[PDB]
Amino acid sequence: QPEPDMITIFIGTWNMGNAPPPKKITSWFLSKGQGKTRDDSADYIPHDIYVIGTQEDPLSEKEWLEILKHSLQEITSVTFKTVAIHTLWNIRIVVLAKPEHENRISHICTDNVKTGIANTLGNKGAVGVSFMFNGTSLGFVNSHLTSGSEKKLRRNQNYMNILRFLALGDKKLSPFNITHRFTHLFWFGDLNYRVDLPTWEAETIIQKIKQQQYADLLSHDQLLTERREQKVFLHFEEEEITFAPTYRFERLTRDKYAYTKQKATGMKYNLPSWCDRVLWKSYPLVHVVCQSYGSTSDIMTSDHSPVFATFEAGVTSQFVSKNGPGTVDSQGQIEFLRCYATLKTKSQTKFYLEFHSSCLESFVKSQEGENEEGSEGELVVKFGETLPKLKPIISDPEYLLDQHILISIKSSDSDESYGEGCIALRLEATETQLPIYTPLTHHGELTGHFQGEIKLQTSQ
Ligand SMILES: Cc1nc(CN2CCC(CN)CC2)cs1
Repeated sequence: QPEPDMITIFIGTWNMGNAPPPKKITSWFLSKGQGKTRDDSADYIPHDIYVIGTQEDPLSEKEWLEILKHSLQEITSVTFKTVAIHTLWNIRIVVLAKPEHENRISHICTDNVKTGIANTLGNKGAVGVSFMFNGTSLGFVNSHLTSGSEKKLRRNQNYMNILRFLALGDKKLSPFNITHRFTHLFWFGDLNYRVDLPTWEAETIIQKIKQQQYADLLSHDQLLTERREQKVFLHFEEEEITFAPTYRFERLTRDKYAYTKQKATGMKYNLPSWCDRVLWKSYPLVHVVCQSYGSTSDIMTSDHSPVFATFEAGVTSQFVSKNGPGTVDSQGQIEFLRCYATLKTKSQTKFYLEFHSSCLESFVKSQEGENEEGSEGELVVKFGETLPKLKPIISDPEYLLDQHILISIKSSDSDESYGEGCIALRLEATETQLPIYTPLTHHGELTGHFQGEIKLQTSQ
């Protein structure tokens, strides 16, 4: 049986509004309803991995797992295996996989982050799961961020606390947060960003939704505008939204949005909004294609509608040569030429690099770079041709061209990372000097850039 080079992944997010689900929720897993929906001809074809995020989930883990497994069994006639389940308060993530994948999946991690302090600590935060699927690392985050139209900045803060403190993936990747630890990272949930239009315009917004005219609403969606201004989710993707706002509905129908202020809402308006979202970030030049992104129309127990997204995701096999794992393949090398980092920092420490990659036996520390002043104020750290030649464990080009090098630029004084980025080895040529580039981030914010040339030697 050949190892796959592509899998499909289902992502669901549903704020259940503290209510039990209805008896049938199959439309969710079938990507049926509004938006970018899945073809009927695919209904019986199981996805490889199903990742279900709930918020305001009133069920026990056992109760929800029985519902999910029953649902998938009905659709696919396959009995899925539980990879992981993790709950923080009423925020939950379940990962299910086809049984043929059970011995492809390893290094399963779970974690949670509680957001806020005192007043604001006790119900918002995130849960996450990571694992390896053969040679590919996969990470999944379900977050329930702060509510309320006038709290976008708090949501942005919640995002940065989650990506800083969620401890998933390979702990040896110490300089890297979750936004660099995975080949594919999916981040979804009740992100709680709202359509920022005046309260007076509620009925106008409703009219627009009934006409399926979302353009003038999406131009005011706080998540799209904050992302465009680089305030949140830097270097993440989201499919175009083509489904109606998923919040706030009257329960037991989808005919009415319940937007007016009530004691139950703390006297806050809930104008129709796209609270419920799926975003992703994959390493450069890895295959990832969104094949559905929408909301169900027939699941009406909550004041939110479920959201689905599905993806094709490239995966690689667990490579064994005669040499690596457990020795180098002298036929292989990575040379970083004429490299320099441009940093936004005002500090004047010396810097060194660390190169991390599962194609290396362990991470590689460079010598300190040479600091110069950029013409527009910046720090430029030059490494010249001084950088250590990296010796991958396997030289086979079918393996090496699919790998990535994580780079951290660290202060000599403090050993703290000032910036993190990633370089693909999916080059246009081997044994050839080629330009490379990554932005550098720290705590998910832009801190600089790294650029130069690479020369990759494989066994071919
Ligand atoms: C929130 C926004 N980000 C962009 C830039 N990105 C647009 C898509 C592109 C991938 N084809 C990567 C860069 C414009 S608005």
